[PDB]
Amino acid sequence: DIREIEQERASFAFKVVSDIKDKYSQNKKVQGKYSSYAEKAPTIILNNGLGATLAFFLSKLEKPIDDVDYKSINPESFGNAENIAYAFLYKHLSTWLAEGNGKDSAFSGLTNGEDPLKYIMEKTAIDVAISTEEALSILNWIKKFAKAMLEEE
Amino acid sequence: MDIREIEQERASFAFKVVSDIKDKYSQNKKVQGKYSSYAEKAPTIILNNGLGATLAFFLSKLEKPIDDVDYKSINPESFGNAENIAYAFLYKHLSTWLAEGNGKDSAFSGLTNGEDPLKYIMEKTAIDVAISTEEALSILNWIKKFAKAMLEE
Amino acid sequence: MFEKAVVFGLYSITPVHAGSGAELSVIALPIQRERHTGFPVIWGQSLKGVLRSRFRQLELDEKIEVESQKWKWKEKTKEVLKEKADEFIKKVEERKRDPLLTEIVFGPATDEHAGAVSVGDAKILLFPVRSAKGVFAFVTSPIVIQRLKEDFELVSEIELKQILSRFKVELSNNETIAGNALILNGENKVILEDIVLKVKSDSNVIENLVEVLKTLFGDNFFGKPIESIKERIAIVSDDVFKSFTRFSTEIVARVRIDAEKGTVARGGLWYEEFLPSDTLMYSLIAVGSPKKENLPKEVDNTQKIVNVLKVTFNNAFLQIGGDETVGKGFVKVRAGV
Amino acid sequence: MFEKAVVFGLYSITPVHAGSGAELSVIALPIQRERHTGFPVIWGQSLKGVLRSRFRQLELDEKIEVESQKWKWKEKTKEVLKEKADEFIKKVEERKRDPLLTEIVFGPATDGASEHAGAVSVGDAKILLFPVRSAKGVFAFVTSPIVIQRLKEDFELVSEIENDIELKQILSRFKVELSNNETIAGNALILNGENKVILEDIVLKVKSDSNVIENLVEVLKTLFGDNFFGKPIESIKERIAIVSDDVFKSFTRFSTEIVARVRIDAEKGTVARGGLWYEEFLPSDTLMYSLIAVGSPKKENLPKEVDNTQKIVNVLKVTFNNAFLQIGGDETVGKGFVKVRAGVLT
Amino acid sequence: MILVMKPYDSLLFREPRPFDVNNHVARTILPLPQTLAGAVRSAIYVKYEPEFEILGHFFYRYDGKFELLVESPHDVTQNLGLVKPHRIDKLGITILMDSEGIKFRPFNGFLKFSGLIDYLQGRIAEDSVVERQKIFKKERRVGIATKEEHFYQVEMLRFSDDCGIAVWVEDGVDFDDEGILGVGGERRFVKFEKREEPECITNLRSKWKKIRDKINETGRLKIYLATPAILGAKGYSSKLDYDLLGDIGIERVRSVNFIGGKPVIFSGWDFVTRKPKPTRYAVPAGSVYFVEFEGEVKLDMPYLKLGKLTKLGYGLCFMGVW
Repeated sequence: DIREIEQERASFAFKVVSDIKDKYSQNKKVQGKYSSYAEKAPTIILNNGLGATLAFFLSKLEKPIDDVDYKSINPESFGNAENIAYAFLYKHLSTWLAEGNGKDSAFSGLTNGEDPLKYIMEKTAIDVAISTEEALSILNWIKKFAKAMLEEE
Repeated sequence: MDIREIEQERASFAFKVVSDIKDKYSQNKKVQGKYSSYAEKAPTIILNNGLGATLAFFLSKLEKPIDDVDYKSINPESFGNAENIAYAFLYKHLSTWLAEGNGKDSAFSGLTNGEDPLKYIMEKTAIDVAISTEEALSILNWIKKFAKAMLEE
Repeated sequence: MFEKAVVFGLYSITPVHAGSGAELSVIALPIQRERHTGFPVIWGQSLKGVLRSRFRQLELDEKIEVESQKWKWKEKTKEVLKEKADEFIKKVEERKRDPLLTEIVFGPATDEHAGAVSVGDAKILLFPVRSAKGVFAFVTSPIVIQRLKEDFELVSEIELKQILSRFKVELSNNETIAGNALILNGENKVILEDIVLKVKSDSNVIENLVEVLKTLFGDNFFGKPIESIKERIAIVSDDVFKSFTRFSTEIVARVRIDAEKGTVARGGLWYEEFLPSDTLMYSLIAVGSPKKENLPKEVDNTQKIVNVLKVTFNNAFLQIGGDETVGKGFVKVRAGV
Repeated sequence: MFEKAVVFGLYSITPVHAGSGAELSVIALPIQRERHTGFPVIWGQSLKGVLRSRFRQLELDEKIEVESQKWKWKEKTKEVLKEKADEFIKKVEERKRDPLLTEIVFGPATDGASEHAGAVSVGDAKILLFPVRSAKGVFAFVTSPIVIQRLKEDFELVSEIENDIELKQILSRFKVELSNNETIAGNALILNGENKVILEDIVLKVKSDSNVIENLVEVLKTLFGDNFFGKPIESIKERIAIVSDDVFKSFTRFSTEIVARVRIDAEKGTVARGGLWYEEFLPSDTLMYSLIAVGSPKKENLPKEVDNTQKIVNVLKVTFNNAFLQIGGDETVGKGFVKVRAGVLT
Repeated sequence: MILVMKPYDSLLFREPRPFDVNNHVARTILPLPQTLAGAVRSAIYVKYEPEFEILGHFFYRYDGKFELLVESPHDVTQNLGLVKPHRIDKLGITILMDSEGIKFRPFNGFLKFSGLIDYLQGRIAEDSVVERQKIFKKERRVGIATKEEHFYQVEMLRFSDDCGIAVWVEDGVDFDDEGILGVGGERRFVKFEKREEPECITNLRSKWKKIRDKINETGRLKIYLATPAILGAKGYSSKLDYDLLGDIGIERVRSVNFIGGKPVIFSGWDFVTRKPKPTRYAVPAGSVYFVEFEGEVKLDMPYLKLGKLTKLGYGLCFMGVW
């Protein structure tokens, strides 16, 4: 049977927001900062592009570019709450744009072979526009779920 | 299990919920008018975006953290502003109709079999989501008719 | 009378609005419906009126080839009547009468004897309802199988006779027996236009129904593969089936516009109801030996007078109802060979 | 009773709203759909009403070319009616009766209903190609085997009417099956290095077969020539997708346009109380085909140029090929315009 | 031998009012015995006053059990109470009595043969009666067909899916079992079948002696008209000729009381002379004759034929006690 991509979007957004809520329930500041960053991220993507947003997420993480593999990021290994929220947001966005909701899921991921930052690095503008639409949609879902079930500030 | 009995159940349920809202919030006409407008606007949102999208959009207007997506745990009287109360009541009515129909005693006992409709959208196939979309549109049509009949703005 | 009979089949290519009804509940002109059951029906009186007219117009063009030999009605009446047969030719061409061979088959005109055949009512056999999976479904009722069970015994009866008695199924108001193309994957249930149905496990009832259809309407099914049909039968309860036929038909609002103002005219608004397309009807055709009035040598007995009717009408395309000019009525016919 | 059949391609250039007032629903004003399938449809009574209205206007304005010659209904009325012709034209001048060719083809006015019937039987416009948005490319033209089977079954009607043989041989090789997670689409929509296409919000694996789209494309050339309503047909072959029947049904149900119209109080400058209603529109660039069946003109005393059906057919083909109509009514807001391209089969 | 005749479609039996071009509305009446007799005559002629006798015709319903339905007697009130005529010597008159008031409305419907075996005694159960709607309905087809005025209305008999018409034929005169023949007005047909004589008949046939001796000992006899009879001697009269009961052995009659509806007016087409048959008046079926006979009845059968045209099916009468 077929599954609509919106269902995968909702499932991924709920999974990530519930995961951050459960892992850092005591950390009110982390939840508030993550909610603010999720609500502010789509505007940054629209104004400066998806690649600039992805790199700016890593700029606050203090990690360098060109070594950006999202699988090799431990988002809990950052002391600051802002760093934790930025790492969570970047990991969620990159995971969605690289693998979707899993291989078996309806959405297997757009890039599917490497990190979306590298995808934006060395691919044509039509593909980055498709990735920008996908990122905006998943960001809208994540923002909705965070504003609903995560504590604000 | 014909069409007309389903229509009877829809009419009874919609009248029950609209009368409950009219009686409980008789004094404040602001919440009544907001609920009426939100009901008359809801089905078109479902048509343009989808049942999952509008369900998440309703859940994002609660001005209070939610532990987990569940219509039973909601309590619209807690919120202060009329907007949040109206959104919470509309979401509660939609989800309870889609999950229980008009009760287990009635002929129509809902589609999701007790699950939260947001969860049903989350993990079910596209066909089931489409069927739930049609059911939500029909019940929202009945709710809009009764709200326009009784609620005053 | 009526020594033998033949089975006809109908399939609405376009929605059909034939006749009216004395009920007139909501729609201004409903369709012809049976009284006791409420099923849609095509009365044998109106069905004969289009069967005979189509047969008549063939005579004026001489396309009624009998035993692989073309029919020439102008000489045939002179050959078998003589004397006033020349005047008979003039009367037929004067539109005051009808061709000779048709009147042996379909009875005399308004201006003797009786027709060798009788046109039975066209009882419904398959009804189309919108589904979730398997976009549309052919729904039946157990008593509809029962009606088909008795009528089909007049012509076929012997293998089909034994399998005919096997048609006996009891269904609750929510259970159903459906093809694979309609059952929702995983959740063993069927949705048919806002109604949720639970599939009842069986392996004979649907196969038996499609078995008699192939043996009575050929391997092909009205221009569609037979196997593509077997996956879309959804037998429901009588109350469910009865309710569907009352409410799942197309009610079409209609209005007349005046060019003087561009708006609609006051009081020129009404609603008419149409039978849905893809509706497999079937009507029993009763045939008897025609009255002996010096008939031609090719129409003596009943077996010869039924072959002409079956051959000239198989895979035909005639219009029923009173909406021909707006593309309503065309039905494909499959005589039962 | 019908000798010739002419198809009628319809290509919407503006959103089309065929109103269906026989709907017990207050959410919006829906377009009529085939109840048993949900596909959008235009009823023949609506289609014939705009055909007859347009044809009557041309005859009144003397624009119809018959046998490559101009048609004068006034002069032809004297040739046809002689006596009482002056009385008859008074009714037409009073808008009580329609001109001769209009009455011959479509039928007489309401007053003269019992005099005779028309010569044509306007069929029902059914879906053939639906435009849905796609991730790669602006959009895609979508169909399904059910629509293809319907189109092939329609040629059997024309083949039987004209007693032709090659007509049923056109699609005799069309045996296309599609799983729910499969599709057949052109190269203008396939995502790079993935063999996937994303229509609306559905990911569909692309099947490896090119004959299905190729034979389908040339079928439209038979009915519509090479000029695909103003554009080369090869330019749009790359954006044609074949989806499963269920997936196509979802596109027809939900991807249709929904517009939230409103009215505003002039004095207050805001939306008037209770003045808010939403409508549903068929998307533009939607391809629908009708099937007009025409028989011999029932009314006698007719000129030689309209003698038989073949003479009648050439009148419809000339006056309607590459012509723009207004089906359904939202004319004042520029909705309903559709390109029309007729043409007989082989 | 019973003759089951299941109608494939609705049936219309022409009422005496003409219907060609002017009286476009054509109503229907219950099947007269002459029509079914002619149909059976055609059937036997194809297989191989007619020489063979048709006892009569009754409706039937086949729902698991096969039961023949007899027309509702005029002796039964709408409250399922019997009516008995008792005479008033003080006033010198006899009135019909239902023990619940001097006025009553006859119960329209039917009565199964189990009802018959109990109704003849003088009591009726609840399950022994069936309403009219459970058997047939008056389906009226409209607008069937220079033909602007030819649209004519027709009312037919829409039998239920489990209900048909059974014709009772005496033992012997065997013919084709399964087949189809035309019956009625506008050309229609039925799927008739030949079935062994039902167990209900033998149930009533075996128990004939008990009711017969009860009638003999009580000096009271009631006669129930299953099918209409033409009881006139020279013309057509509803008065029961005393000689008619003399055939069964009635030495003398004291008083005869009869209750029945309006007479049925009918005719036929004489195929021999191509002219309509003489018009006849018959006492409607379901009427009952209450007599005070002197003597005894020696009839070996629980039924007898009264009047003329008894071979067609007219005059099927049952002897009962009151």
